[PDB]
Amino acid sequence: RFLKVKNWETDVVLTDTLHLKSTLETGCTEHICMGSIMLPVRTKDQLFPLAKEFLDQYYSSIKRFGSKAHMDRLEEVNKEIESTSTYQLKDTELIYGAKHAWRNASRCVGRIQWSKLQVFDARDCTTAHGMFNYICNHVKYATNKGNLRSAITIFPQRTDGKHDFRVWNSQLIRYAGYKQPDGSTLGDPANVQFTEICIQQGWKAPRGRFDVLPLLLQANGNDPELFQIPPELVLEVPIRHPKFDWFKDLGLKWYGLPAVSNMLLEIGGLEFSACPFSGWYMGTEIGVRDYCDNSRYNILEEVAKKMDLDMRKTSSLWKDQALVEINIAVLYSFQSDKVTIVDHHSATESFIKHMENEYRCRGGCPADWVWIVPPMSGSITPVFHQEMLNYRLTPSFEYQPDPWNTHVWKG
Amino acid sequence: RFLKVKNWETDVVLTDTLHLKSTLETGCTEHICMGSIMLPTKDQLFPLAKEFLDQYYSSIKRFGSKAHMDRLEEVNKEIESTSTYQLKDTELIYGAKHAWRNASRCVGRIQWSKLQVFDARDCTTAHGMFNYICNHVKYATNKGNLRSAITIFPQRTDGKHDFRVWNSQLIRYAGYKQPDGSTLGDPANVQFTEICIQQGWKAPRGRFDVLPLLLQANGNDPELFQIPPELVLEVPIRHPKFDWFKDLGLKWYGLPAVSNMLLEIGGLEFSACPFSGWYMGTEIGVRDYCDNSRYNILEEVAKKMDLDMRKTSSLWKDQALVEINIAVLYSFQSDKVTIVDHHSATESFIKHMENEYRCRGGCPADWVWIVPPMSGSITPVFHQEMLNYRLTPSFEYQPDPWNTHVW
Ligand code: HEM
Ligand code: HEM
Ligand SMILES: Cc1cc(N)nc(C[C@@H]2CNC[C@@H]2OCCCCCc2cc(F)cc(Cl)c2)c1
Ligand SMILES: Cc1cc(N)nc(C[C@@H]2CNC[C@@H]2OCCCCCc2cc(F)cc(Cl)c2)c1
Ligand SMILES: C[C@H](O)[C@H](O)[C@H]1CNc2nc(N)[nH]c(=O)c2N1
Ligand SMILES: C[C@H](O)[C@H](O)[C@H]1CNc2nc(N)[nH]c(=O)c2N1
Ligand SMILES: [Zn+2]
Repeated sequence: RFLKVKNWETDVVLTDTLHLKSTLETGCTEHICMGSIMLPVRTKDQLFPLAKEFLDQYYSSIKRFGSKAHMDRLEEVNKEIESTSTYQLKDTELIYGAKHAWRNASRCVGRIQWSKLQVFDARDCTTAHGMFNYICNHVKYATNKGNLRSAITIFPQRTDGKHDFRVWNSQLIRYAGYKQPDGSTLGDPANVQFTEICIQQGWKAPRGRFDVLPLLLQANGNDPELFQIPPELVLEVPIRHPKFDWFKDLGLKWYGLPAVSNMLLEIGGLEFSACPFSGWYMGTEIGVRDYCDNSRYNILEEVAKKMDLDMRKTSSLWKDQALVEINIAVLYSFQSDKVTIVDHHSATESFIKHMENEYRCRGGCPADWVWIVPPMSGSITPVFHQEMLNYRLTPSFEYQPDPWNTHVWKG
Repeated sequence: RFLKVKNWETDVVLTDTLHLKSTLETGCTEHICMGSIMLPTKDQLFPLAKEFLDQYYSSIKRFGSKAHMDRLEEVNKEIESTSTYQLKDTELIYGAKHAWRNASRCVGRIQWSKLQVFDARDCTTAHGMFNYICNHVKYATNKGNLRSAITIFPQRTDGKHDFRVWNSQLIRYAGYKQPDGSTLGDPANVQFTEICIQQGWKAPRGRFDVLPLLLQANGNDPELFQIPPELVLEVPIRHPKFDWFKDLGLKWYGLPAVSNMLLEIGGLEFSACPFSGWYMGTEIGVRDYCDNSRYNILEEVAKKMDLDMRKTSSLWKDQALVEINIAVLYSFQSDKVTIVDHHSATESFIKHMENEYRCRGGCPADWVWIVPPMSGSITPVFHQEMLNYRLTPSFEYQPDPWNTHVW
């Protein structure tokens, strides 16, 4: 079958055949679309088909499909599964796997970069201290003094789901949030519950507005342990504005390195429950979401006061006006300090070129429009006008529940 | 089978059951989501009729009554004999209001129950259509204090006697291709403007030429009519701070009036049913003014603002976009033409979703269309999960008439 997508701005029509390789379910049916719902221990039986499917893909990609080396590797994996109940990826398969989970991430606007991903194999890791060390190295390598490089660190796969490696942090670097007795929040409201957990585990919290949280690390199904990332490893940018001299005195800063650590990487049926990855920021993620969401730092009012905008009616568009200035400030600040960042115009434009190339060379590019379109100035970015097909390819990154809800405590 | 939607800014969880009454197909499957695709007999008619009448009699608290059963029989009789049926006025009013209520792409639905319905089922000619449409325009405009209205022309019969308004909106600006290579006026309307010219319209060939109405009755060839200029309320666009803004020569019309959709009530098809409300500001300022395919004026404004257009990262587009939208809102308000901003509309839509979940068990919503084309995440709809599904009565897109019409 063939599915067409149209760009309403350019009239360019594309043809998807890749959706025919999709197997995982979307959440949608013929009667309901769940496109804006945020969220719409294996047995030997199902595993070899997942392995076979993955290895067939890997071997096609290297132009060795049906080779003796392909057949022997199939055979070798087959045996390993019935004997040990699982199997181990070769380094080459792992690298290919992690690259393709990124390539296949339909919510990711930055995928033009997918082939340039530094893979750190951490499958020999055994303890939380071991994990701490791997993560420091990842952070120093990725940061590269502001010339950010994409990377992923891959800890041992799930075995019986009783011995999982997990990073409890949602990102490697994030600020504490503290709910005050008067119901206000100090620091980042998104991180209050995680902060409380750190505190309970024995973290001594400075109680400021931009305290970098400690890593809470679980190895081998064991209870998690606290570690402080060396501060010299955490690159931060103070936020100022090119024209507005009072902007600096808001006291804002942000970290350079966005590093998602709470997702699950699936490759050939195997589950890597600790696979922290990192790239670099698109400015709106900080300027729109982190600073301007009502549930986050919520700084719109203060910025608009200082600009002396007419705040008496929403129709002055004071919020819109302030939002732009904050985002200019974030891009200005990062660029002045030589920390990699991309603006939402440049990123969406690169994404459309990537998407077109993927259609031509791959036969499709699953994309989730709800996530791809930036959270400001949507329709003046070319993605807004681009029709997209969303489907699930493996290898893949998947959401997993927070570990403090599932973890069996040992003490 | 019972489904929850969460608002991630407020943690409010709502439970949707209304979806089980969904009937038509979304485009999506378990394997593929088509959320962002713009367009994804006697036997057939009786179930559709019955489904509607049952919902109508339920709403008036008379389900399974003498009057309910009597009507089901009456309509059944009429279909068996004539192969169609006629709606009572009351049914027609309720049906139209519900087509609006069910419109999953419409942010303005808190208003759904205040809709003036103009029954034009007695209309027979294009001149009559013109009369009805002028009356709708004048009523709806109300000298700038806009009132929602729909005018409903006769229903489809055998399908070769369709009433159609060929225009996409009742009021829209012409678009002309120039020897220059560029486009003068609204590039969205080039094709339609050609059909008007090639039907005989004397085009002023200006930047803001109000198009003639092109009206089709009883499946006949369509005819041209100029809407009395004094009925077309327009707004000159100026900025509260920028003196120079007005010298761009920008204007827009006050009345948004969709005229190319099909109203389906109880299986019956109303192929000519223009309806109108009032604007949310972004529709003019973001889409009409700044779309690359539309009037595309960001470059011009940014220049007058003397912004740094060297690099995308100065956010000069975003700066200019905000000011264009400030100018749109200020102008409409200064000339007292009803308009709503995206903050106020989306805030009203969330209160309306809540009412609909409480009072009806759901509200079908298409997040891709509901979230405004600027400043998405600082409006509350951005953080609101929505379930999209198709309920009847409904408004549906229909092919452009020129492609279909037997000429
Ligand atoms: C190199 C620069 C990158 C940029 C600019 C970028 C951009 C983004 C943005 C803006 C989002 C949505 C975030 C949000 O608004 O909440 C996102 C999502 C995502 N990206 Fe990227 N990305 C980059 C690199 C990567 C890398 C290296 C990976 C993994 C190898 C990755 C995988 C993902 C995944 C799995 C999501 C969905 C996250 C979720 O569901 O929470 N991206 N990307
Ligand atoms: C009262 C003020 C109203 C407001 C502020 C409003 C707002 C909007 C907006 C912003 C859109 C998307 C427009 C676009 O981006 O193209 C829309 C779509 C729509 N609205 Fe409304 N609306 C109003 C009244 C009405 C009325 C009176 C009806 C019908 C009786 C209606 C039915 C529809 C339909 C069917 C769509 C989808 C049109 C399509 O699919 O192209 N609306 N609404
Ligand atoms: C409930 C839920 C499901 C899901 N799949 N993801 C989430 C994550 C939520 C979605 N927005 C805020 C939070 O995202 C933070 C992690 C995603 C950051 C991805 C990202 C990576 C990168 F390298 C650069 C940039 Cl600009 C962004 C939540
Ligand atoms: C191919 C296609 C399908 C479809 N369903 N709608 C369309 C209409 C195109 C899509 N974007 C702009 C254009 O819509 C304009 C007409 C709808 C305006 C609805 C509207 C009514 C109103 F009363 C107030 C406001 Cl702010 C907006 C095209
Ligand atoms: C309910 C809705 O799906 C949700 O708020 C989404 C919308 N789009 C998004 N897009 C991105 N990139 N990140 C997000 O967190 C969200 N949130
Ligand atoms: C490709 C995508 O479906 C298309 O551009 C949509 C996106 N959202 C929209 N939203 C509204 N309100 N109006 C539109 O015309 C569109 N266009
Ligand atoms: Zn869907």
